[PDB]
Amino acid sequence: SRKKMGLLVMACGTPYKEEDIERYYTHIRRGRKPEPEMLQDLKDRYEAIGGISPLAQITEQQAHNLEQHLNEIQDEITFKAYIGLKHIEPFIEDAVAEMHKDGITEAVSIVLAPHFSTFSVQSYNKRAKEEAEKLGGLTITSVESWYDEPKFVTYWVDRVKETYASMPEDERENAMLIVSAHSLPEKIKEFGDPYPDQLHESAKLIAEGAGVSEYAVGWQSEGNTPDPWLGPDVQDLTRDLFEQKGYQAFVYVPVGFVADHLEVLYDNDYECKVVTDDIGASYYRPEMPNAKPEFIDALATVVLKKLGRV
Ligand SMILES: *Cc1c(C)c(=O)n2c(=O)c(C)c(C)n12
Ligand SMILES: [Cl-]
Ligand SMILES: [Cl-]
Ligand SMILES: [Cl-]
Ligand SMILES: [Cu+2]
Ligand SMILES: [Cu+2]
Ligand SMILES: [Cu+2]
Ligand SMILES: [Cu+2]
Ligand SMILES: [Mg+2]
Ligand SMILES: [Mg+2]
Ligand SMILES: [Mg+2]
Repeated sequence: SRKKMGLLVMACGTPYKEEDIERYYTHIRRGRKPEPEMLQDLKDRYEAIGGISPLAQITEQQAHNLEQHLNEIQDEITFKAYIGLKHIEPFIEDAVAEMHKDGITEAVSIVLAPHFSTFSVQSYNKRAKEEAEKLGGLTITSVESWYDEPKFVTYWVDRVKETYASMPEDERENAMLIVSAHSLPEKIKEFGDPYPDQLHESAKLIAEGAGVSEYAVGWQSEGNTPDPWLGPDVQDLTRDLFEQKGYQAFVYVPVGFVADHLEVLYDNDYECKVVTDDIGASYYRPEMPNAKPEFIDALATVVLKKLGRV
């Protein structure tokens, strides 16, 4: 008989249909409903990148593929996946309550974002643990970061190598690699938040494995509050590096994101591409991990290492 464990997979969440945009963004904006022009802009952006519902399905597929792969590659534990989201149902607390109702007493959790921060990962883990404590009789051990898992580094190294090999000769000799994650308010530094250092380490490990000597670290998708957010933003960084040294190709690796999403398909493949098109450079942005088997195997290894079983 195998031990049963819950597998709590946590993520930001996505609207499921266009009519969910209002409530999703109201939640992100801490109760402030977007004005009508912004609502219309957001709908247009989702239409421009091919629609909402495919983006919403990816998290579901990642959690289910991870459950099935973990159950196939070892014989001691039977995992059952539960999805808990920050900004739309099923919420984190809903998922923990469901695990408790179903009779789970032991769970492991992972956030679908490879870098730890106080703003995101630590808050998701704290919310899950506090719900478990309120209900009693259920314990959660939480993955905090996994950007340094070799199988995850290798996913991106191989995609970068393929992109550079695909380039014409003069591009390959005059290209710049930009490695990025979602910006956060700068005030996280008051806590010693390692998020910026972990993004810089991801960039070092990917550029090193791919043999790319010219690379830079940037941030993207900052929200709107009066206090400053981490920078430079990818759009400004691209133009600055072009003005400095005249690169003919820019390769974007938004390593902080794990799936196709508005903040990649729009904030890179539209907003960064506007800049590259303006300066006359080529744009490349390799495939996101999504639910591909190589990435699922990386996540399964993260989980089993956290449990001491590999
Ligand atoms: C929704 C979302 C994703 C995918 C992400 O990485 N982040 C952040 O870092 C914030 C603050 C939010 C919201 N999201
Ligand atoms: Cl934590
Ligand atoms: Cl960890
Ligand atoms: Cl960490
Ligand atoms: Cu499901
Ligand atoms: Cu498998
Ligand atoms: Cu830097
Ligand atoms: Cu965002
Ligand atoms: Mg409709
Ligand atoms: Mg670690
Ligand atoms: Mg923006």
